[PDB]
Amino acid sequence: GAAESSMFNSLEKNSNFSGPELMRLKKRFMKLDKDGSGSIDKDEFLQIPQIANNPLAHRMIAIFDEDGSGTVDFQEFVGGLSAFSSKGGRDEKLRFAFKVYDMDRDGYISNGELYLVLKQMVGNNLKDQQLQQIVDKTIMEADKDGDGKLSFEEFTQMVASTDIVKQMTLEDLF
Amino acid sequence: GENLYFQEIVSTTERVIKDVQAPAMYVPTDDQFWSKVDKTKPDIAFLKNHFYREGRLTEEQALYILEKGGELLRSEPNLLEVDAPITVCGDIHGQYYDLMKLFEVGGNPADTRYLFLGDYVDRGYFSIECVLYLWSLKMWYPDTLFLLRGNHECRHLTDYFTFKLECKHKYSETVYNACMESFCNLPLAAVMNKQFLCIHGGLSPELHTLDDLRSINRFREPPTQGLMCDILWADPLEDFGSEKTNENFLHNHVRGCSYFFTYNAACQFLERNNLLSIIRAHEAQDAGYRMYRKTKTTGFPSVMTIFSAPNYLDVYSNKAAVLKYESNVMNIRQFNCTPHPYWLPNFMDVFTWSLPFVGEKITDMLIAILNC
Amino acid sequence: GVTVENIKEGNGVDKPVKGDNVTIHYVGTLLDGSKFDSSRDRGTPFVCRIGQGQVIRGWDEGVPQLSLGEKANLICTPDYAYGARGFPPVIPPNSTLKFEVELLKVNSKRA
Ligand SMILES: C=CC[C@@H]1/C=C(\C)C[C@H](C)C[C@H](OC)[C@H]2O[C@@](O)(C(=O)C(=O)N3CCCC[C@H]3C(=O)O[C@H](/C(C)=C/[C@@H]3CC[C@@H](O)[C@H](OC)C3)[C@H](C)[C@@H](O)CC1=O)[C@H](C)C[C@@H]2OC
Ligand SMILES: [Ca+2]
Ligand SMILES: [Ca+2]
Ligand SMILES: [Ca+2]
Ligand SMILES: [Ca+2]
Ligand SMILES: [Fe+3]
Ligand SMILES: [Zn+2]
Repeated sequence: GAAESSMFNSLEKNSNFSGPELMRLKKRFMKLDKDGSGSIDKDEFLQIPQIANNPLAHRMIAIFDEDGSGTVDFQEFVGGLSAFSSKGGRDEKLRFAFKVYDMDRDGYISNGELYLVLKQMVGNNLKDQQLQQIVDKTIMEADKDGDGKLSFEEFTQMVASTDIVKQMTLEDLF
Repeated sequence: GENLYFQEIVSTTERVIKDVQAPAMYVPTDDQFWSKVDKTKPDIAFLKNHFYREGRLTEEQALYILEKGGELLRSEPNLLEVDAPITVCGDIHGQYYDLMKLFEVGGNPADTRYLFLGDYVDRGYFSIECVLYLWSLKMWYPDTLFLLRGNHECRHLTDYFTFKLECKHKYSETVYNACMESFCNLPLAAVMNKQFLCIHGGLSPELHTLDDLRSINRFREPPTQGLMCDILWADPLEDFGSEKTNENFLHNHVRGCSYFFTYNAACQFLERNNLLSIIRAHEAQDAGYRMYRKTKTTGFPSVMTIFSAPNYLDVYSNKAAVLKYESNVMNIRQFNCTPHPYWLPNFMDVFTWSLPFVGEKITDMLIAILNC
Repeated sequence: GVTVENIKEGNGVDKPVKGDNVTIHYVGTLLDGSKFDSSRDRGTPFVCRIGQGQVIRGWDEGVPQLSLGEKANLICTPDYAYGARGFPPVIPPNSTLKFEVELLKVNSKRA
């Protein structure tokens, strides 16, 4: 099929996967797409077990939707998984973490963005005043151009101590 | 362009919780730092609020405070001879915002004479503020404010606990090494009104007369054992006054070093050196202070413990205390804690704190997708 | 893997099970007694769904051994805490943790 052939060789060049792996991803991709619509809906995602009771479910789906159509097609499904490849680069894994706190996808992390994302994960275990304070100090220490917002470079120069490669990798998968 | 509003609504484009003050983003200028009355000393009125708002100084500014205070402490002898009236304070342990209520309870340093027994750092996450404040205070009142050395004013415990991490975080290691060399100039003891020996820890089997304190070379780090160690580490025995042993000293298996001293040990020291009591700190008291057994010769408590850190470690929920002493009357005032801003454990920024949970849960879902 | 030392008695009737929502105040100390974190620092008890992998194995197996209102000492070996990796800035590798916990609430039943 000339149609599917163009999307296949394209993903084989951009993704950190190989041809044989992309066939297995297409298998599970169709295993979730229960209505055969060629994409995955939010109700189709939350239909999985571990995904439903997960505080980062809505964040993961949003990052996968690179265009923002409420659906995850195969090109997006492969793009989101490529960052977690054992053969994947360090910069690729850091960008997925950055997008977790960048809700509006404007390339910067703001005071409100940081507070809202954390409060969702934290809950009531931190007082609202306590989370706002630790967000205030985190930004001012990471900001170096006085914009009051955190760019990707300022985010990397702060999580350098953290080993994200171990956090953001699957290895045995695929 | 994407613009998100969350439901009374709020957007990501502004601070969500507004009632909480934001930190001091800007290091002070030369007009703010230097006093208008004396050009060689910092402005206490500015520093107090600047540190209250979680502000920070230049590296040059912090170093000047530690070196100019260190020159004052070095000139002072090992054994101070302070005079009444005076306010004696216990441990503060990096609790800067309680140090503010301490000075309201004890008195304004311009009108009052102070004696701190050390332990200004560690545990609390505002330790460099207490130091840079009190060191600045020493510059303004070197004849009326006296600071002593606790077991935490060294390289040993600051590296083992939180103070070395704080200096590395809020300033630099150059400040830390400047802070440690400044601590070595702190006097070790004090004789208040020719009646009370004032130390941090307690007595020692090498401490016999006050002349033994005068012979110490205090310009080093506290050793593993000996006089200079036990001065900062010794505790009274648990059953003090009610002891079941005729021993004068016993090994301190609680601290791991130095000794316990007993009632008979304290009384012998007071009787040989014509002293009325021993005023020390070290041990956190749930009531802020503690009176030990009265001497058989004078009826005055042999040892007094004074603790000035309220709600120690934010879990103890204890009281603090200061010793407002005059010869006619001895008044021990107690105060309660004051809210302080929140810090994650070990000064963690938000991302180091949250990424492991993100890296786990995001990974949990990806694995669940690969096994449908 | 985890040992439960009783400080104060509980009611001995209301014990958490897998799926229950517990509310616990705690204070975490290393073997050397130096504290690393405490919910009492934040003046708010810690809540979680016990027995579902949401917290470390020392908690997911020790909280069921408690009763409502009981003060306890959860002493977790590294294999039941954070392991040979530890927490990068807080919990050193191969650390044995001690959580002094107080089961304030199970589900919605207050103590
Ligand atoms: C902002 C989002 C993060 C989110 C943070 C909160 C909800 C605030 C909450 C009070 C955590 C504290 O924040 C001040 C702080 O509490 C500690 O100090 C602590 O006393 C501790 O040991 N606790 C907390 C009380 C329950 C037991 C244990 C825990 O199970 O903690 C859990 C934990 C870290 C599990 C890791 C996850 C990574 C795996 O790799 C690892 O597997 C080995 C196990 C916590 C509850 C996570 O489920 C949820 C989070 O992490 C940790 C020393 C470090 C931790 O900061 C993270
Ligand atoms: Ca679909
Ligand atoms: Ca799409
Ligand atoms: Ca943004
Ligand atoms: Ca910036
Ligand atoms: Fe102390
Ligand atoms: Zn001490």
